[PDB]
Amino acid sequence: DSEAVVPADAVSFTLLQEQLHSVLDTLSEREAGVVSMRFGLTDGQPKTLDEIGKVYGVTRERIRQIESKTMSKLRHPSRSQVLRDYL
DNA sequence: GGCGACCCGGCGCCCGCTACGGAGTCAACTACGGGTAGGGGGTATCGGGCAACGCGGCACTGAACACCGTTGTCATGTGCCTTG
Repeated sequence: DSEAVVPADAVSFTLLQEQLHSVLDTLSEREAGVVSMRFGLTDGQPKTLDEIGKVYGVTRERIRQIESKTMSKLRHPSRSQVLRDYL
């Protein structure tokens, strides 16, 4: 069957979740939060940049600028060795 | 007319696992009518990229004072020489 949850894949996904969440915890609180909402780690629906700029109280271009800032920071080789292997 | 065999159905099972071949199938027709489903066409709505402002760290503004620190300064005290 195809509907079976392969234990190896499920456990790898859980480990990826934990490692990624730790990596965001390395980032600043606001930066980690905004990138999380932009990619919906907390909830299955990611929020657009303007969509993030309502609960947090930032403007769509301001939140956009920090989204660019988050993507850069997670792109430095520091917080990249761990997540390269998980793909 | 309940016993009785007998008859019959009817059923029930028939050690363990791995490991180990392939495969794949004979007989209507057309007309309509709708409804949906897709196609492009065009349109309101949401999202991403630049100019003006605000900060914020520090930095300069040294300017204006302060902190030691220094050789200015000195009227006023020991030591030798001359005279009582």
